[PDB]
Formats: sequence, C-alpha cells, structure tokens
Amino acid sequence: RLSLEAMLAERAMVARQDLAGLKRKLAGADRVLAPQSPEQCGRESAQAQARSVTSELKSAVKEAQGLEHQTLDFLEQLGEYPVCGILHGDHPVHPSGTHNNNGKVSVKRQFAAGSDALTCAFRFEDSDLVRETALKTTYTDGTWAGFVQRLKMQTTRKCVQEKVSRKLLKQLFPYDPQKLVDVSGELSELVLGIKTNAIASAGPPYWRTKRDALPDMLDCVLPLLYDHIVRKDLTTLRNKHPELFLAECKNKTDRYEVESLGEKTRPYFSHPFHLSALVSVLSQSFSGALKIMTEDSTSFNAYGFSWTNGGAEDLAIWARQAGEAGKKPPRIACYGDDTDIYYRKDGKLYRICPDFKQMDGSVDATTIEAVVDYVVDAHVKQYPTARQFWEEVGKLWVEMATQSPFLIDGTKVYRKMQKDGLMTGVVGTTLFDTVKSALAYNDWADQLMFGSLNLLEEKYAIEFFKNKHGLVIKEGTWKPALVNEDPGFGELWTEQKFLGLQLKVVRRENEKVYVPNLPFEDWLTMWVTPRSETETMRERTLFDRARGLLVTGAVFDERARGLMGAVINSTAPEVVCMRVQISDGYPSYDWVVSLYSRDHPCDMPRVFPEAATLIASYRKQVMDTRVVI
Amino acid sequence: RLSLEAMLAERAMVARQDLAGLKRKLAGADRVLAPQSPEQCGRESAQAQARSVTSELKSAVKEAQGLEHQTLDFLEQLGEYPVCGILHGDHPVHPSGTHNNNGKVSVKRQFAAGSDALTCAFRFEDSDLVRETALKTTYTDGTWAGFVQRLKMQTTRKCVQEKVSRKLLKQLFPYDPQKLVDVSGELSELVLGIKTNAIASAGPPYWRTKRDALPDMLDCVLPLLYDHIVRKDLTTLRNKHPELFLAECKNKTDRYEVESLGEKTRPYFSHPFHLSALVSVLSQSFSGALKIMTEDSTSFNAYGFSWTNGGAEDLAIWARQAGEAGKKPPRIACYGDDTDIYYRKDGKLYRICPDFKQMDGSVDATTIEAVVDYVVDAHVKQYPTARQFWEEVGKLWVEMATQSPFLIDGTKVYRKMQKDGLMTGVVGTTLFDTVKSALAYNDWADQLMFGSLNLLEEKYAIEFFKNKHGLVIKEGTWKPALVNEDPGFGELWTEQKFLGLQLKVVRRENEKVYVPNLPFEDWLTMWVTPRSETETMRERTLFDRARGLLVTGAVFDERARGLMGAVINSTAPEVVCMRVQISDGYPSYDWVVSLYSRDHPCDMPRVFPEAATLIASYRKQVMDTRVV
RNA sequence: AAAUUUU
RNA sequence: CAAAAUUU
RNA sequence: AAAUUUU
RNA sequence: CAAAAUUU
Ligand SMILES: [Mg+2]
Ligand SMILES: [Mg+2]
Ligand SMILES: [Mg+2]
Repeated sequence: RLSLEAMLAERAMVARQDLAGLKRKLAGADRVLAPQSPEQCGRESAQAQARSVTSELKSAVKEAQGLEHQTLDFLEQLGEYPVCGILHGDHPVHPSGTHNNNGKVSVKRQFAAGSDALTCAFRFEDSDLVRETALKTTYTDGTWAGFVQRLKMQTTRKCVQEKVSRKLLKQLFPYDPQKLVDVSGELSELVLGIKTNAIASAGPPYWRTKRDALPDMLDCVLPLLYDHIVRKDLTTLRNKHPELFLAECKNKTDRYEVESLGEKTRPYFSHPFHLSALVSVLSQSFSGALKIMTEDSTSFNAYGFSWTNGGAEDLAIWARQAGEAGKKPPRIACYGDDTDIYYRKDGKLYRICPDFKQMDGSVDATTIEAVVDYVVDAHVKQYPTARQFWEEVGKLWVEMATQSPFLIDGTKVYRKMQKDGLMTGVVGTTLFDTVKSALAYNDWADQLMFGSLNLLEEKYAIEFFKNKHGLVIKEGTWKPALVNEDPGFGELWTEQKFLGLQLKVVRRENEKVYVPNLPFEDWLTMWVTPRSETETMRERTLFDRARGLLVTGAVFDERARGLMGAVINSTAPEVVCMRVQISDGYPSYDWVVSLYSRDHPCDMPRVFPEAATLIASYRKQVMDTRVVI
Repeated sequence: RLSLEAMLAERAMVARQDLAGLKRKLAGADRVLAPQSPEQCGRESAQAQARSVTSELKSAVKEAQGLEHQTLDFLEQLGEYPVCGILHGDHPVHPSGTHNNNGKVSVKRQFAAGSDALTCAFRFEDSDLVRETALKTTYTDGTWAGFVQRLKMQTTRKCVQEKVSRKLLKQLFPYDPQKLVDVSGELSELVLGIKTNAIASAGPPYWRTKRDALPDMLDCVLPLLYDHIVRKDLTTLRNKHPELFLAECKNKTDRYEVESLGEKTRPYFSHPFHLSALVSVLSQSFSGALKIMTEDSTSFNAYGFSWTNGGAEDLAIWARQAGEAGKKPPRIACYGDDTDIYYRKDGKLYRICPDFKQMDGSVDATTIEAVVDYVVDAHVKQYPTARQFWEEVGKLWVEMATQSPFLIDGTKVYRKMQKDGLMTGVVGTTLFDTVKSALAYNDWADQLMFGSLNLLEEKYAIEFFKNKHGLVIKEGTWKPALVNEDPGFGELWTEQKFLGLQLKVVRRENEKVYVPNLPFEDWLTMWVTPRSETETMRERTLFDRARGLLVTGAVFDERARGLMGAVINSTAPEVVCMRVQISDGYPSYDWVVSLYSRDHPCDMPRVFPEAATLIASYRKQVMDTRVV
C-alpha cells in the first residue's frame, strides 16, 4: 500500500505525539541552551511564596468586589424582551435552558475572584521585587462598581459633533480601491469569506459560541434578515422578534491595577452574530485596503502598523521628517486613542504620546455616520450595482453603534440615552476610535498653523481637546520630550511608549537595528499576569509565553532575557519537541534582531538541532551503487 | 482567526464522527435504495441457521486439524541458529521476549479453528442452497497435515530445466526501458521509493511489522549488508549473524475446500525485510516497465492486466485475432499458472483455460536465474555505471528464491534439498511463475507449428507438459471450448473462468459493454467466507464487502445483486455516512457498467444525496446584493 | 495554540 | 474574551 | 479501510 | 497475510 518514504513520514508524525517515547528518545540529547539567569531558590519554596501572593490578591479582589455599585438610572429603560421563538428544524435558535428566567431574555454578569508563571518568577529573580510587582496588577474580571462607573463615563458624556467630510477622510485615511472586496457578489459567499473568533459569543439570540451557532445564523436567521431588508420591512421584524436586535453589555477581564479595582473595569458590547457578520464584510474589506502612515505621508492612520521587518526604523524615518511647529506640518499617527505626535522647535525634534480617558464616550454620532458613509461609499464607488443594499446595511451599522438595546444583569433591557458615544464591541470599533482621534489631532495641527503654539503646552492642550472635541486627556500623558534623533548602540529614542513599547537601537555588525524595548519591571508584570489541564500542557504554556515575550522585545532587556531563558531551559525536551498547534525552536537574540531588521524571514534556531533524526531513529547514509566490487 | 467557510468545513468533519447526532440528522432523509431481494425468514431464525452451520464447520475443522503430519525428512537440516545479538542504540534488533526459547531462534505455527455474512445470506436467499454452499468451503488457517503435504510437493518435485535466452525473454516479455528506475543513484533513495505492506512481518531478525521495524532495518542492518556486499564479505556476515539470512515458513490462511482440509494448505516464505526491500527496487521498477499482451502482440504476459476501463473488450479484440492452429500464431496470456489460450480450427475460434498443480514446485533453477539475469540486465543496460553492485544483488535474489534456510515450527532450521523449486514469498514470485508458464506454452505453440496438432487434445497435452516441462495440469482444466466470437446482449464469451471470472456482454444504449461475471453460487461462496469489534464496525464491514463484491461483477447476477442490495439497504444511515478510511456512495448497475466501459472516471452515486447539507445543517441559498 | 497592542 | 491590528 | 486475482 | 497484480 504505502511507500517507505511515506511510511517514515507517517511514523514521524505519530512519534511527536507519543510523549513517553519522545521523552525516552530525547534524554541527554545535545541542547542549545538559552542565555539564562541563576536560580535564587527551589521550586517548592517558590510555590510557597506564589501561594502567599495569590492569597493576598484574592482577598483584595474580593474586598473590592463587595463594593456597592451606583444605580443604573442614567440609562433609558425598555422593560423586558420576550425570548425569541424562532426554530431551525428540530431545535430552537434560543436554547431551552439558557438566558431565560421565564418568557423573558435574562443575563447574569460574572465577577469571580482569584500561578505557574509567578512560581517561575520567584524561582529566578529577587523575591521582594517579584512580590511588589505581582501585587501591583492582576488579571481579573473587575468589580461591579468600576464596571458601572466606566459605563456611565461612556454612555453619558457631553460630546462635540465633529466637522467632517469625505474630502477630509480621503486625506487622513487613504486606501487602495482595488483591494476592496467585490461586494456585489452573492451575499452567502461574501459572508463565508469573513474571519471571526470561533470561541466568541454569538450574542443574542443564539447564546452559544459562533462555531456552535454558525448554521443557525447562516441558513435560518440571515435569510430572514435579508428578506426583511430588501422588503423594507425591518421594523416589523424588530417587533416580531426583538431579541434579534439585542446586545449584551459585558465586563472585560484583563490586567487591572489593584488599587484602582473599584474605579476601573472596561465595558463592551456583544452583538448578534447575524448583524456583526453582515457588517464585517465591509469592515474587513476596508481594513484590507487602508494605508498606514509609513506608506502615505498624508495618512494619520497607524492601524495596521507592524514593528517587525523594518517597521521600527520606518517609524523613525517617518517621524524625523516632521516640520517646525507653526510653519510646516507635524507627523501624527493614531491607533485608537494611542497617538504619537512629532514636531520641531528651533530645529529640534520633539515627541508626545498622549492617551484619552474612556474614548468611546467621546465618539460623536456625526463621526460614526460619516465613517459608515465613507466605508459604504468606498465600496459602492468601485461596485455600483449593489449601492442600495449596502446603504440599507449602513443604516443598520449606525443603529448598532449608537443605539442598540442591551442587557446588563438580569431581565431589564436598557438603551443609551443619547446618540453620541460609541458602543464598544460593535464591528469597526477601533476604526471609529482612530477616526475621531485623528480628526481632533488634525484640528490641533490646523490651529498650530494659525500661530496658536500655546497648544503645544499641557495647560492649553487639555482645554483644547475638552472644549473643541469632548476629549479628556488622561493626565500626565501630555509630557513632550526631546527625541534622540540618531541614537547610539543601546540608546533609546525616547523613554515614552507608543503601542506599549519604547523604541531603541541595537548593534548588528556595526549596523543599527531599531527594535522595541521595555524596562524589566514591565516585562515581569506581563510575565506574572497571563491571560486565561495536564502538567504537560501547562509546562508547554510556560515555554510558549517565554518565547512570545522574548519575541515581543524582552530579549533586549538583561534581566528579562535571563528569566525567559531560564524558563525555556527548564522546559523538558518532550515538551519542546511535542506536536502542538511542532515548533521546537527558541528565539535567540540574533534571530529576533533579524526579525525586526529587513532580512528575509527565516526559522528560529532549533533547541535540539539533531532532534528530528533522534526521534525518527533514522539518518540517511549515502550508499553508492556505482562502487567497484 | 478562522473564516466562516473554513469553520463550516471544520464542523462538518467532526459531525461525521458523532454517530448519535449523525443518526439524528439523517432521520427523515431521502435514501437512494439499491435493487433488493425480498426476505425469506426472520433475523432470529437466520441467526439460528448460521449458528448451526458455524458449529458443523468448527467441528470438521478441529477434526482435520488433529491429523498426524508426516515427518520433515525430505528437507536438509542445519540444526539451530543463535538469536541475533545486533543492537541498534538502546535496544536489540531481535526483541527480548519473542522468538527465542533460549539462545536459539524459535517460531510457533498457528492453526486455530475459529458469521454475520452467513446470517444475511440465510435472511435473503434459499435455506438449503446457502447451507450446502457454506459447508463446501471455509476461510481457515488449514491443517498441519496438508501444510506438510503441500510443502513436500513444492520442495521435492522433479523439474525440467527450461530452454531459455535473453532473445526469447525480449520476445515474450517486452518492456519499455525508459520506465525503469535509474538504479545507479543512491541506495537509500531507491529503497525509500519501493512500496510494501506496512502490516506484513519483516521476518527475521526483527520479528515485528515493517512499520515497527523500518528504522532498525534502514539505518542499521541495511548499511551493514551494503558494507559486506561491496567488500565481497557476505559469507562471514552469514556466519557472524545467521538470522540475517533466515526465512520463516508459514501456512496461508484463506478459502479452503473442507473435504480437502488434510491434503491442501498453502505454504509460503516470509523473508527478511532488508533483503526483500533491496530486491524490490529491481522487481518493482521492472513491473513498472513490463508491457502486457493487450499492449504488445508478442507478449505472453497478463501480469498487470485490468478488467476495468475497456480491459474486458481489449481481451476480446486481442483473443479473436488468433490464427489457425498449425498455420498462424495463437493468442496466449499468463498470470501465474492462470493461462488463457485462443486458437482457430477451420476458421472457428476456441479457448482453453488450464491451471497447474503446485506450480512453484515446477519452477526450475534455470528459469529463476534467467529471469533474475533478464531483470538485472534490463537495468544495467540502461544504467551501466551500477553493474557490479546489482549483479551482486542478483546472486542474493537467486539464493533467496531457491535455497534460503528457513524455520517452520520451533527451533530446527531446514533448507530445500534441490535448487529447483520456487520458494513462494520471495520478491518476484508471480513473475517467476508467469515466465515458467509462458515458456512452456511457447514450446507448445512451437510444436503446433511443426504439425503436431494432437497437442490440442487433453490426452497428449497433459503428457507434453509433464514430460517436457515438469508441469502437472490440474485435471479437468484442459477442456477446449467454442468461443461466442460476438456475443449478444446477456450472453457469455465462454463459460470458462480466467482470473476467476467469466466474460460477458451487457447492453447500455444499444451498445455492448464487456464485463466480468460469475454464477450466483460463486458470488455466494465469496459472500459467506470473508477474509480477516464493535456493532458499528461490523455493520460497516457488511456494507463495504457488499459494495466490493457488486463492483467485482456481482451486480451482473440477478440473485447476487439482490442479496448485496438487501445488505446495503439494511445498513443504518449513520453507518453509511460515518467518517471511515467517508465514502457514502453505493455502486449502481449503471455506475459499474460505466466503470468497465471506456467512460471517463466518475464517483459512485450517493446513497443520501442531500446528506452533506443535512449534516452541515446549511444549504446555500442565493441572496442577491443587486436587488433594489 | 501562544505573546503584545487598542477600544 | 465583543470587535480589531501586529507577530510566532 | 474494503473487494477480486496468482503463487 | 510473504511476494504481488487490478479496483473503490
Ligand atoms: Mg485610553
Ligand atoms: Mg488459476
Ligand atoms: Mg494451479
């Protein structure tokens, strides 16, 4: 049946899954060890210290979770919605058990309290530093109090309608028309082309993951929706089946400061799959086309930027051609509220990296409608035949971004009082944020051309954004700094962070490679707060995260490189060469430097160079058949 | 992360493994039912009759398995061999537990006395006919007695050296030189190119399957063997490690007549992996090049022939251009001892389909050496740079086919006394048989050109092959028959079987398709004796075998088509659309006819046409974005 | 599967 | 993990 | 995985 | 199943 070559491939594939034999075969194998930091104490002592810290964190979190949460009076109320009765064959779309107290759609918000990574950290670095950094922040569900507080900040903020046109958006957000999907083709194929998180909630009315809910959305609800869209019949469908247009307001689990646990917890909105999917066609095509600022000088857009393969250097070469403030144009780039501003002053280059507080709450209805228009238009320009249909989708998109009815906890249904303010979680969220941001910063530069250079000062800039745009600058982020225009080996660009990373220069054979960087404390904080079950898979997760952080820029910090190296070298060979979804290479300093330089891509150095042959139990060995006998 | 199209494919692949949900999803689906025969009796009554037949067969088999087996005096004896001590890294090549009583290599022969196919048959066809056909034959390991008797027949037969040259073999077995492997390259790659049964025994000294034993052969034993081959040092390696050149004699499990259980049990020889692989390079390349008789008028070779895609018709058009016996050349084709002879007599076309008795025992040393030479030569002609090495492999091939030392049961080692007689199991077995056969039949035709037409008669032909070639014609197989040169719809070519099948013509659209056929009794015999455990997998096996038989030609017999249809239609939908190694189509009469006709290939009709969408839970439905 | 970033 | 961007 | 075929 | 040939 099979050939020997194929039989060997077939047996190699299975050997990487037989971890007992992999462990047996790789015992005592030559191993390329990573640069590593010495161990400070034993794994058992380290477990004890980790256990201790985890306990302190659990009790502080529980404390903050017991705080009273201010009422939800600031939201309009639409009573209770009935459970959707739509059936797809043998089963209902809305499952029988879930999200239904009786008749009415209900929802229960999750705030729970309460690490192998913290253990490792205690194993390889100074106890007191690990302790205080692991107590500064924590990955958690947040608190009811801070949830409601940030929700109020983002649903009730006094906004300022922006002054925007397609002319302006063409200027600030150039794209490449020929990279837009052909949006006139059948809807089914177009929807089948979009990408999505298979594990994410499909939202109402499916109340399961998207891979679970895909057929029910696809052959049942989406055709009904289409029927009613072209029949101009949407509001009677909204009446017959309210749950089809309902969202769920949810608390984002992530890294939070512990001291601020009762003030800060991000809210976001889960939308129905059939609506998000429909809009995603346009959204994702547009993301496909959008140029970034290193490609096109007029662009204010950094959404699509990459640090790797020259990106850092590109950012530098871009920035450093900014003009004298008041005379020539500055260099401004935005990714959401995360902005990077460069400007000159008596020839000398300066940089500012400001953030905005609850940026969603500052995004105005005019801006949202203008962006939806700009996208739909960008498509129907290239593909006129479908104009009407997608315009009818635009009307939906906007009502989804500004005025969706939504659940929070239990059966009550709410809605934002004003049209202004973005419902974070809607398709296009990041783009709306980026746009509003760039529009404001463009008005800023325009005011600089009219001699208002006192807008370069914290004092007046805060006023400007508050009064002219409704943007609240997270204080202390407007601190302009002198740029080291041409850094020497090991020197920073500035100490400021853009997209969470400092820019730095490193030596490579007398060349200067621009790379990301952070101080050790930051890398260690990221190490000890992973975002999330055999011993094996956990050991592998440790390995993977170490590699990841190294690649992100931890290899360019002394202490962090040592810690990640120690983790890697602890990893048992079976776990390194394991079949996972294998890569059994580690990132050396040199390889990562190559990753960020413009070099052609290439594979990581193998941890066990001769592992393939040791596993397969067979080298090739040249045997000449032309030999004389 | 993923796209919806891909997510749906991913979800479809897993739904075909969840048989509960598969059953649920297919509950009310349209089913393309196969042509079927009505039920003769209930499932429980049929179970009772099957149980009964199984009991009678078990006790007859046990009886025949207890018979005394005549001594092994007819074989040379070389005593006991020591267990090979070669190590490959951390473990020995010869595992610690197995095939070692102490110090010495030992082997234990398996004769066990051991049906729901029979159940199905009793359910859907006449009770008495099913009973007697299921008692005529049985799939079994055989008996010690018949094992030793046939071993004696194939190791001690008085042979007749054939009269052979490369000239003759070029004539009878033409090939296409440019389809031969470039055998001058590196050995590793060439050996990696050969195909093999991954589950088969690698034989001594590995004593495990070939996929288990592949690395040990590949990076350890094969280099040692090469070293000693080019160093001209083979016999001292044979001395240091005898088990490297040892074979295992084995009893073939298969379909046996119950009446003949103590007279007939096929022996064959499992050879070492490192030797078989090395020879396979040449053997398989040559098979790649070898022409067949429907390609080349001079060829006597039918090894490579296919019934499908016109093959049957090709056989007809070939045959019917045979000449008047004594004046012009006949048409003769061989596949092992299975031969097909066509000749004319006063213009009228005749056919003969004779077989030989234990043909391996009749295969002479001259023929084996000549074939090995012909193959090695065919290669080193095209690729001279590699001559010596492959010539040294030829010497091995020959000693492997004629004179291998071998085990049977226990520790004693034996060897064939004579060089004559082929050791079935060696690489190239079928080709050696085909050549010996064709050589004899060519001498037959040559005697026909010299006016000896009484060789067309059973009485003198049997003599001819016995005396001039050592070939013993299984009696009653030389019965020449008048060919229906141009058959009408539904008529046979002749009633004779070649490659186990009758030739027949069926109608399609006023056109005649040539197809294989067998009488019902034969299809039923094959049905009730399968060759080899959940409810699921057994229910699926019934389905698979029914499909298989239908495709082989059972769809062209009424009663057999009905039985296979009934089996297929019994198969629960979950089992049809199950993820297996899916195909969830059945072979309709029309599709099988297309298979044997010259039509372009195409897939079987789905049993459940709308099953894909029912499983995925989505049928595409065009919704146009250009609507007002 | 994993790392980082934004809302 | 609601939408997303970069990377292995 | 399955069917047929030769030794 | 020891070598194999044809086939899905
Ligand atoms: Mg912010
Ligand atoms: Mg025969
Ligand atoms: Mg015979």
